[PDB]
Amino acid sequence: DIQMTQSPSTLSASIGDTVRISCRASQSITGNWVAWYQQRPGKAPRLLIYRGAALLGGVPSRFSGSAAGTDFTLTIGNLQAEDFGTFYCQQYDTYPGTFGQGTKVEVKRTVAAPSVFIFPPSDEQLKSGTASVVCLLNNFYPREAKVQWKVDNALQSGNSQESVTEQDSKDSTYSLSSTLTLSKADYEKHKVYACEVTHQGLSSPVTKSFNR
Amino acid sequence: QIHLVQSGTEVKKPGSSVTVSCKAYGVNTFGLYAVNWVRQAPGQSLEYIGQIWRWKSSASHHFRGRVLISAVDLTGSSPPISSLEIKNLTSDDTAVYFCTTTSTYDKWSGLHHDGVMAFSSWGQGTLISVSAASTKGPSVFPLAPSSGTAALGCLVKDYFPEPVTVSWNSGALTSGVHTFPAVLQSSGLYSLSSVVTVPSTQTYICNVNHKPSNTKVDKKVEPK
Amino acid sequence: RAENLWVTVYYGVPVWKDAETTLFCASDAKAYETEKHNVWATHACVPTDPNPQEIHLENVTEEFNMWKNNMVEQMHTDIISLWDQSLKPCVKLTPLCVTLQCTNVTDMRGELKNCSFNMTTELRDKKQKVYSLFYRLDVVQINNKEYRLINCNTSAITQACPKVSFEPIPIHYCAPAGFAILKCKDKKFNGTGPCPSVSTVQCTHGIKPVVSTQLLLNGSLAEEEVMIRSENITNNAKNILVQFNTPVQINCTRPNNNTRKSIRIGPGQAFYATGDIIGDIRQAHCNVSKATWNETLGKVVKQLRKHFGNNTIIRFANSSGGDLEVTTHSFNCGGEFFYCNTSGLFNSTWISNTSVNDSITLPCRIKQIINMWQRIGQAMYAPPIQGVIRCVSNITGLILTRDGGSTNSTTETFRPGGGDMRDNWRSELYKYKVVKIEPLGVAPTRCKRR
Amino acid sequence: FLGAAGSTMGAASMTLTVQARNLLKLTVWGIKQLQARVLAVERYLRDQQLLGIWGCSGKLICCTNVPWNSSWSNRNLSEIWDNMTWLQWDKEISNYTQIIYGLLEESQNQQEKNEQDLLALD
Amino acid sequence: FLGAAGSTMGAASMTLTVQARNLLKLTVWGIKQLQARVLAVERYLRDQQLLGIWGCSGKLICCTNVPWNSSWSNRNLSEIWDNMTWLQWDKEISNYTQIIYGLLEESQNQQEKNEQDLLALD
Ligand SMILES: *[C@@H]1O[C@H](CO)[C@@H](O[C@@H]2O[C@H](CO)[C@@H](O[C@@H]3O[C@H](CO[C@H]4O[C@H](CO[C@H]5O[C@H](CO)[C@@H](O)[C@H](O)[C@@H]5O[C@H]5O[C@H](CO)[C@@H](O)[C@H](O)[C@@H]5O)[C@@H](O)[C@H](O[C@H]5O[C@H](CO)[C@@H](O)[C@H](O)[C@@H]5O[C@H]5O[C@H](CO)[C@@H](O)[C@H](O)[C@@H]5O)[C@@H]4O)[C@@H](O)[C@H](O[C@H]4O[C@H](CO)[C@@H](O)[C@H](O)[C@@H]4O[C@H]4O[C@H](CO)[C@@H](O)[C@H](O)[C@@H]4O[C@H]4O[C@H](CO)[C@@H](O)[C@H](O)[C@@H]4O)[C@@H]3O)[C@H](O)[C@H]2NC(C)=O)[C@H](O)[C@H]1NC(C)=O
Ligand SMILES: *[C@@H]1O[C@H](CO)[C@@H](O[C@@H]2O[C@H](CO)[C@@H](O[C@@H]3O[C@H](CO[C@H]4O[C@H](CO[C@H]5O[C@H](CO)[C@@H](O)[C@H](O)[C@@H]5O)[C@@H](O)[C@H](O[C@H]5O[C@H](CO)[C@@H](O)[C@H](O)[C@@H]5O)[C@@H]4O)[C@@H](O)[C@H](O[C@H]4O[C@H](CO)[C@@H](O)[C@H](O)[C@@H]4O[C@H]4O[C@H](CO)[C@@H](O)[C@H](O)[C@@H]4O[C@H]4O[C@H](CO)[C@@H](O)[C@H](O)[C@@H]4O)[C@@H]3O)[C@H](O)[C@H]2NC(C)=O)[C@H](O)[C@H]1NC(C)=O
Ligand SMILES: *[C@@H]1O[C@H](CO)[C@@H](O[C@@H]2O[C@H](CO)[C@@H](O[C@@H]3O[C@H](CO[C@H]4O[C@H](CO[C@H]5O[C@H](CO)[C@@H](O)[C@H](O)[C@@H]5O)[C@@H](O)[C@H](O[C@H]5O[C@H](CO)[C@@H](O)[C@H](O)[C@@H]5O[C@H]5O[C@H](CO)[C@@H](O)[C@H](O)[C@@H]5O)[C@@H]4O)[C@@H](O)[C@H](O[C@H]4O[C@H](CO)[C@@H](O)[C@H](O)[C@@H]4O)[C@@H]3O)[C@H](O)[C@H]2NC(C)=O)[C@H](O)[C@H]1NC(C)=O
Ligand SMILES: *[C@@H]1O[C@H](CO)[C@@H](O[C@@H]2O[C@H](CO)[C@@H](O[C@@H]3O[C@H](CO[C@H]4O[C@H](CO)[C@@H](O)[C@H](O)[C@@H]4O)[C@@H](O)[C@H](O[C@H]4O[C@H](CO)[C@@H](O)[C@H](O)[C@@H]4O[C@H]4O[C@H](CO)[C@@H](O)[C@H](O)[C@@H]4O[C@H]4O[C@H](CO)[C@@H](O)[C@H](O)[C@@H]4O)[C@@H]3O)[C@H](O)[C@H]2NC(C)=O)[C@H](O)[C@H]1NC(C)=O
Ligand SMILES: *[C@@H]1O[C@H](CO)[C@@H](O[C@@H]2O[C@H](CO)[C@@H](O[C@@H]3O[C@H](CO)[C@@H](O)[C@H](O[C@H]4O[C@H](CO)[C@@H](O)[C@H](O)[C@@H]4O[C@H]4O[C@H](CO)[C@@H](O)[C@H](O)[C@@H]4O)[C@@H]3O)[C@H](O)[C@H]2NC(C)=O)[C@H](O)[C@H]1NC(C)=O
Ligand SMILES: *[C@@H]1O[C@H](CO)[C@@H](O[C@@H]2O[C@H](CO)[C@@H](O[C@@H]3O[C@H](CO)[C@@H](O)[C@H](O)[C@@H]3O)[C@H](O)[C@H]2NC(C)=O)[C@H](O)[C@H]1NC(C)=O
Ligand SMILES: *[C@@H]1O[C@H](CO)[C@@H](O[C@@H]2O[C@H](CO)[C@@H](O)[C@H](O)[C@H]2NC(C)=O)[C@H](O)[C@H]1NC(C)=O
Ligand SMILES: *[C@@H]1O[C@H](CO)[C@@H](O[C@@H]2O[C@H](CO)[C@@H](O)[C@H](O)[C@H]2NC(C)=O)[C@H](O)[C@H]1NC(C)=O
Ligand SMILES: *[C@@H]1O[C@H](CO)[C@@H](O)[C@H](O)[C@H]1NC(C)=O
Ligand SMILES: *[C@@H]1O[C@H](CO)[C@@H](O)[C@H](O)[C@H]1NC(C)=O
Ligand SMILES: *[C@@H]1O[C@H](CO)[C@@H](O)[C@H](O)[C@H]1NC(C)=O
Ligand SMILES: *[C@@H]1O[C@H](CO)[C@@H](O)[C@H](O)[C@H]1NC(C)=O
Ligand SMILES: *[C@@H]1O[C@H](CO)[C@@H](O)[C@H](O)[C@H]1NC(C)=O
Repeated sequence: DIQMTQSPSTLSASIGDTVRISCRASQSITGNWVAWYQQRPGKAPRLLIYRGAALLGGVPSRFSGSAAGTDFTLTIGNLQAEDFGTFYCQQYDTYPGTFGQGTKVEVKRTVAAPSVFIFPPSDEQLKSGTASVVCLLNNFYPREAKVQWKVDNALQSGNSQESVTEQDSKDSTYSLSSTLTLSKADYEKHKVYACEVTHQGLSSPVTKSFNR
Repeated sequence: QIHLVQSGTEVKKPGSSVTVSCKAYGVNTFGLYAVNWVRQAPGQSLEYIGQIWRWKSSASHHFRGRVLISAVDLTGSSPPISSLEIKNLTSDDTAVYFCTTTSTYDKWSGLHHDGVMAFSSWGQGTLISVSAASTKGPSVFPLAPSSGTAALGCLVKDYFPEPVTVSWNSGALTSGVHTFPAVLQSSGLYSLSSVVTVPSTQTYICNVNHKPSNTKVDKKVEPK
Repeated sequence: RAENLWVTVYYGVPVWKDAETTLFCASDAKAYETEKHNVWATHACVPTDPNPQEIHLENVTEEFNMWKNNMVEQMHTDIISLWDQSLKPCVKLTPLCVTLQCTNVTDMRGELKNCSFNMTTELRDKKQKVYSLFYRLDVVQINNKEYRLINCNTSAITQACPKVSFEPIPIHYCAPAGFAILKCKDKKFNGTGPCPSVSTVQCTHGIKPVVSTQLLLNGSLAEEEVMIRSENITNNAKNILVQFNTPVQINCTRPNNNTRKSIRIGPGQAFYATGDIIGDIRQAHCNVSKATWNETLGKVVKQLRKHFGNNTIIRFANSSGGDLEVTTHSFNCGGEFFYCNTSGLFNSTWISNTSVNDSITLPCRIKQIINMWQRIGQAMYAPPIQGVIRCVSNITGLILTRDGGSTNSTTETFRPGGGDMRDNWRSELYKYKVVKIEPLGVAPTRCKRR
Repeated sequence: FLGAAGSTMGAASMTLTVQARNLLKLTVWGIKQLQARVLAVERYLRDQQLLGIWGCSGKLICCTNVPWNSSWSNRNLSEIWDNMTWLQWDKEISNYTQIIYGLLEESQNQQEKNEQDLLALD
Repeated sequence: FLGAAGSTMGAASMTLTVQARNLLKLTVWGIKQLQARVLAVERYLRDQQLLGIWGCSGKLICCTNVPWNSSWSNRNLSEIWDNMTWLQWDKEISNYTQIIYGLLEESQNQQEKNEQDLLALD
């Protein structure tokens, strides 16, 4: 039973760049039985290269494979917009076939700082017995960011959920949400709620709060 | 050319049995074409389930005997169809299932390797969500802007099953809108949000359509 | 340094790849004693090995496609190329385009025309006033009744030599050295998919190049159940080839007892004109026994329901329309070319297992001047035959088409196909394909060298 | 005659020998029964020239001084002859086949015969 | 491929291997693309038969028991391989070429194989 390891799990690359995604198998594969797949978000994965160097008919010449022993690598020159997505490596060498971790190829662009907005709980929600505070992160680069919740200058673990948009089609940016779910009783016992965000764009610490 | 059309979205509860079908268009027969069933866990990688090749059904040691892959050839009324059945459904089976096929006629082709092979043609995919939860209507709350510039949006909470379609001004407002993907709450209910960026009167609205619960409910947004 | 093995060359390892080569024929070395001045193919044609070899390959599974088979294309071009080589040495009929003054023969609406015309003799001085007898299908009027040869406006024409015969003789296809021919030994095979039991042969079995439409004549019988074959089944644009279990007795005769004029259009050349008809005044007819055709139909109509569903209505009907080669049953018997009306056989309507006298007949038309395979520039004149021609053949299969009108979920109707003659060769060639042997191989072993 | 094609490579070495071998004035069809057998003798000599220029110089089986690379079908010896078949074998080596061919003609009979000439002087 | 033809015989021994090797239904031009390649295989086998009947029995380089006569290009060994070229070499031997050929087939493989048969008895 083979185990496929990909590196990296995700990477930032620009247009025109030559992208190299490697992969390593738990054992040595000879006869070079290895496949590389491309998957655009929300779409079914498409077959690109089989047997490690053999490109499928209809695929552009910009894609190139390399296969030696335990170490495998796929080389993509002149990166273009349609090439961005998640790629997978697969071995059909032995029963059964096993895939790789997957590699998310992500658009590179100037680092953009988010514009933080905080939304206090709605009135009708308060009558339900629960209160949810929503912290918003608008268009920003890169995707990696931290949002912490301080209530009256004290950190909170649990009851917190965040959501992330896919990289924008044009802006090539991300958008992030944060959901804090608490009850009505515990909500009345505290005064000030704060949203602390730290990201590569800010180059300074930011906090958004409301006095209700 | 080659087209693989699978069944619709199946939402079934644990312990039950689910059957998905793959209608294979453009394929002359399953004699020259091997059929493989592959699943993809959400946010995770791809996993090989089983196959039917030379009219012989087979599956991985994970699923041995628990998974049944049957197929009938090209008929006079419809293209070749394959079917996958999974009994004793669990919560870990929630992966998206794919119907795949590969050309086996070329004996010296690199596509196949004695039963274990690559997958040339991919289907539309079929999502199977396994949960004991019962269908419920979404709760909609407005998010009012306090005050740089301004941002306003609507909050959709506690709905089931997915999906729900959220619009703005009935599709009149398409720009600056970012709809965040549904998050699975600890209660087994889904919650998402749709926010719009505004400068500076227009008096926007939210359009929410949940087809499983048949609730087309619409909520407005007022600044406090 | 680091151990252990070393590469070693093995010659004659069992490795082959699917490929295409140039195949020759084989006549069984008896066809040569049949003589009659180069019957059909066989002249220098290779004598078949008295003991053909068939080697069964155990523990082997090979995938076959009969529609992608290359042996069919060579044979199709062979019969065509064979046909021209037969007409080259023969007598060309070029100055037969003379005006034809014709009249109605002494019943059944005057199918035969008695035609008077002017002709060139051995000498180039005086013409020749002579009459001949042509079928209505061989002539066309131009504006008493004046006619002309039907092929003259389209193309040229040449007469087939009376010495040679069109009699189909068994022909074995073989492969040269370094190649091999695979044979599928399963009883039930539709021509596509994997084959469990495969054997190899130097030569294919005895194959009689019988050219026919709407009916496979003198072919090979299937095993057990009757077979249903189609390139693309759900597609109504693709013909459906059928293989029979039991052979169907068919009789086609020429109920006209004729004579040969053998007029002299010298120097050295002699044309064979059709003289007066002495005998039954009748149109050519084809016989099929009502009991035998029905039984096959009942067994065949059940096989279509392995695809079109357990229960459905299958109706049969005669040809839709087109060229005469398509709309009728075309073949050669005794040297003459018959075109039969199969409309009487295909008139039926079937229930789930059943359908709602001692004999049956089929009106046949005779045409001496023919262009088959859509050939332009060359028209062949079939020479007249002395006496009454009688022939008995096996009906081993059909060429069928499905209607496009649907109403797919309601009922389906099937009609006799035609056109492509490759399907006729695909009928006998479905179990064979050509591969080239790759003998050279390398394997690791300890022997090294001194 | 090909009988072991389905069998293992180990059993296939016994029947190896059987695989080695199985008017004319016409204007036409004479080229059809000719063109087939002429490329046959051309294809025949094509294999034999390779056999001579390599370390064989003889038919059936012959050995060489070319060491088997691990990167080429890294395997167990019993996993090759005893557990595997030729059609299945030629499948994996398909990539290294052209590489191996070079080692026989270049690394051996070019470098071996010259090596031999130098060893034949003394 | 002929690259050392201008170079000395000594340097020309390294590239020796490269020199070894580099519808059809038409009534006419089919004989033009045929007659050329048929005499080619006839010319090919013409050289190979000589190679077998001599003391070679193998391609590329092979040696013999025929002693080199002084009367045949009396020379210095370094004056041959190091200082001289093949086109220039075959020029002088042109007279003795037919003589040498006789010594290989007659004096050797006729008298050698018989000598061998007598040495193989004991
Ligand atoms: C040309 O020609 C050719 C030749 O000639 C041809 O071919 C063909 O084809 C056909 C098609 O069409 C075919 O048939 C088919 O087959 C298939 C397969 O079968 C197989 O398999 C199966 C399954 O398997 C599995 O299971 C078992 C149990 O038993 C086991 O054992 C095995 O092993 C497997 O398993 C595996 O896996 C697992 C997981 O998954 C693991 O764990 C393990 O380990 C492993 O790996 C089976 O069952 C079978 O068996 C059977 O059969 C046989 C015979 O055949 C036998 O021997 C046996 O014993 C049995 O038997 C029984 O059954 C039968 C049935 O029929 C009967 O008959 C008897 O009697 C008894 O009872 C085998 O093995 C199959 O699948 C198919 O089936 C289908 O179809 C039918 C009609 O026909 C029906 O009825 C059925 O039902 C089915 O259907 C299905 O599907 C569809 C589609 O998909 C759908 O639509 C429907 O609905 C259905 O579904 C259903 O069911 C299911 C279940 O199944 C479920 O799920 C669902 O939900 C529903 O309910 C068929 O049959 C044949 O075979 C062939 N042949 C040869 C020779 O090969 C062709 O076709 C031609 N072409 C043209 C064009 O013509
Ligand atoms: C041998 O013979 C057999 C038969 O004798 C031949 O079989 C034929 O094969 C052809 C294939 O070449 C088939 O045509 C294709 O049909 C598929 C499937 O259509 C069916 O199913 C669709 C969806 O069904 C599902 O959803 C519904 C709704 O929930 C559900 O109720 C249902 O149960 C099922 O779950 C239906 O939409 C579709 O109906 C439509 O079409 C009918 C046929 O014309 C028509 O009667 C209806 O009224 C209706 O209009 C039908 O039921 C089609 O998907 C496929 O369409 C592709 O090809 C056409 C060209 O023909 C092209 O114009 C399309 O754009 C489409 O191409 C898309 O898919 C490609 C593959 O993924 C992709 O590469 C393209 O780029 C394109 O995708 C783009 O657009 C989409 C959005 O449109 C976007 O998301 C993508 O990202 C991308 O941008 C063909 O029409 C024949 O049906 C079939 N014959 C029969 C009788 O069925 C066989 O070919 C022969 N083979 C040989 C070798 O001889
Ligand atoms: C180890 O060894 C293996 C040995 O297999 C190596 O694998 C081979 O590696 C090569 C390295 O590049 C590959 O070359 C490239 O192949 C691409 C795809 O080739 C295959 O797919 C074709 C597409 O098929 C699809 O589309 C058709 C048409 O719609 C559909 O019908 C199909 O169903 C598919 O959907 C397919 O057509 C090919 O088959 C044809 O070619 C092969 C030879 O390559 C023949 O064996 C086949 O019989 C067939 O030829 C027939 O059919 C065609 C029409 O299809 C006729 O024109 C012919 O005359 C003949 O009748 C393949 O199976 C190519 O697209 C690609 O070309 C592009 O890229 C190169 C640069 O890389 C450019 O130079 C080109 O100009 C073009 O842009 C390239 O040739 C082999 O495909 C691959 N597999 C093989 C040989 O089977 C492996 O690499 C080795 N490992 C290492 C490390 O080296
Ligand atoms: C599918 O396969 C089937 C079966 O294989 C094919 O059917 C074959 O059809 C062939 C004809 O096309 C037929 O060949 C016939 O063989 C008969 C038997 O020959 C044997 O017996 C005689 C003794 O009678 C031996 O001497 C001989 O050596 C053989 O051993 C012959 O009798 C046939 O000759 C007669 O028929 C043909 C046309 O069918 C005429 O051209 C021929 O001239 C003969 O006709 C004259 O003779 C009969 C009486 O025998 C008279 O009734 C008739 O009117 C003719 O008489 C006049 O004409 C002659 C000159 O022509 C003149 O001398 C006389 O005085 C009169 O004026 C013919 O040779 C095959 O045998 C038959 N197969 C089998 C197994 O029987 C079928 O065609 C195939 N399908 C296709 C599409 O090809
Ligand atoms: C296509 O043509 C072929 C060939 O003509 C047809 O196939 C032939 O079909 C006929 C009838 O179906 C068949 O003739 C019978 O053959 C029997 C042997 O198989 C004969 O024994 C029998 O002869 C008797 O009947 C004749 C007519 O009644 C008598 O004239 C004859 O003398 C026989 O009578 C004797 O026997 C009885 C006892 O039974 C005795 O009391 C009498 O004293 C006397 O001794 C028939 O002739 C042929 O055998 C068939 N030929 C072949 C090769 O199979 C086919 O049917 C045609 N198809 C179509 C669609 O028309
Ligand atoms: C069409 O095919 C059917 C069969 O599906 C034929 O039916 C056959 O009819 C004959 C009678 O003409 C049956 O013979 C009868 O046999 C029984 C039993 O021995 C006997 O009692 C009767 O007196 C009579 O002899 C025959 O059995 C029957 N076929 C089957 C399979 O039962 C029919 O004849 C065919 N069409 C034509 C042209 O008749
Ligand atoms: C076809 O027509 C020709 C005449 O063009 C017929 O031949 C004549 O037959 C009569 C008999 O009634 C003779 O008296 C004449 O001398 C014949 N003339 C010629 C030129 O031959 C012929 O009989 C007709 N067809 C047949 C033979 O029935
Ligand atoms: C072939 O057979 C059919 C069926 O008998 C013939 O159809 C007849 O056509 C004529 C007109 O030519 C009609 O008057 C008859 O009523 C039709 N018969 C039936 C039963 O409907 C057909 O003519 C025959 N031959 C050709 C060449 O069409
Ligand atoms: C038969 O061949 C297959 C594949 O060539 C092989 O897996 C199997 O072991 C063989 N059987 C025997 C008994 O050697
Ligand atoms: C067809 O018949 C089979 C048994 O003969 C039966 O299992 C199947 O359900 C039938 N299909 C129908 C009636 O659609
Ligand atoms: C190699 O073959 C031996 C047979 O003696 C077997 O015991 C061993 O497990 C094999 N090892 C591998 C890595 O194939
Ligand atoms: C022979 O060659 C040697 C090279 O060592 C040279 O010194 C000598 O002069 C040469 N003699 C003749 C006669 O060529
Ligand atoms: C080049 O060739 C000539 C004649 O073939 C020869 O005299 C000369 O020495 C050669 N040059 C070198 C550098 O060997």
